[PDB]
Amino acid sequence: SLSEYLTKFRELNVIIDQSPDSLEALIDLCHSSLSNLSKDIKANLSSNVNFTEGLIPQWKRHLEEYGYLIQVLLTFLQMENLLESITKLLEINPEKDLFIGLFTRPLFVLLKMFIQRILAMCVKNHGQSSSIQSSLMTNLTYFLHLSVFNAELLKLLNDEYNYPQLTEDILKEISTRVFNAKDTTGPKAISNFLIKLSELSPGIMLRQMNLVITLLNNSSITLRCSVVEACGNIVAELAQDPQTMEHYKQQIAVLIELLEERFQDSNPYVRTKAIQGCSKICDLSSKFNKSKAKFTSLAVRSLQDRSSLVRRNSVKLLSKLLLKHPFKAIHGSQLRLSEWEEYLKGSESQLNSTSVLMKLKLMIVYYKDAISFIKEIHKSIELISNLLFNRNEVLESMDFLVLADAFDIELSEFGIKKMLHLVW
Repeated sequence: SLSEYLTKFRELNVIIDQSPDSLEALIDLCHSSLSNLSKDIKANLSSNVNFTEGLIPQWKRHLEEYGYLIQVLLTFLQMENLLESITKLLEINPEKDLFIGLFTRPLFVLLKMFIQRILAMCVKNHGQSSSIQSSLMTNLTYFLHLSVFNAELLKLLNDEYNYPQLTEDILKEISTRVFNAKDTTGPKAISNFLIKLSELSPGIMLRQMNLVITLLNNSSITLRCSVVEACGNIVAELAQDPQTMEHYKQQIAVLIELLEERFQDSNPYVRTKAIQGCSKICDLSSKFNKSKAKFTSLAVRSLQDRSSLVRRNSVKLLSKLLLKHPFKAIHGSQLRLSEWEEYLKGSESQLNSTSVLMKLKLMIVYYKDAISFIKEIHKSIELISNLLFNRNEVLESMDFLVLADAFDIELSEFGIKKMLHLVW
């Protein structure tokens, strides 16, 4: 009577610890040391009959009634024992679909180490990806704190258990499901979940980036912030274990182009989050010649903004790009305009007057990049000097230009004079 039991959803110790009617009476009576001894004896008996292999309907019944009574007891509420028993009965691997559903949904309603193990070991179902996907959807739609837990579970599915089929399936369903902007507390939870999944397991979130394009054009600012932090963490990871993959290279290219596009988005929060993302991905272990060049140009054209926090975030951008500038090949920590101009003029005079030609032309391109960077820093210093003359922007911008002046420039004395004129 599996369907009937699903729809409906002392003297006993003398027979449980030592027929159908007796089993039904015991199940009705059981529906706390006796409960613990019963769960251990049932767990080891199930493990034994599964390791040793007509009699399956009795076990099916017993497990159905026991799961129902355990669900009732847990939704009614000495706790670690029942979690341990659940983990034990989960290792022994239709009615199983409803069984795992009635284990997951009440636990989702109730929702740490044993609970984490329970949530990790209950996804061993095969072919039932639709049910777990639907439960995760209802969790993300109704629950808020379960976002980081689902992120950790997907991470364990990524690296711990190494089951890429379920991970790819869940990622495809997440990237293909429709989203609405009128959701209350929904986009924030989804953004937190995606941020945690990116900072904790960015290896799978990158493979399906060809489909997250529809999520890249989301109207919600929280989703845009989340995907920006996600691609930032992805670029960081791809700089850690370079793997030097070509598909990952073109993914980096397209996401960084989207970042240059979003650098002028119509919201201060998404702009600051993109600023944090490029601040996290600029100081990695790579060259990024054109990447840093376009970073510097788009930071020098947008330094004269209108908001407050975006201005200080761009100042921190300039600070981080100055303290880690690639112009350290010849006489590093020195950006004298005349020192580069004289070398450029000498190279241009030597041009009109094979490997040697390659090396001198690459040095010429390097000097051109250096002089463009120095004219950009000059114009940005001019802009910030005519703009500064909010106390937070005043107190956060001093450390930037003092180290900018530490690198000797032709505007050193004029910059100091402007600083003095500004401080009063």
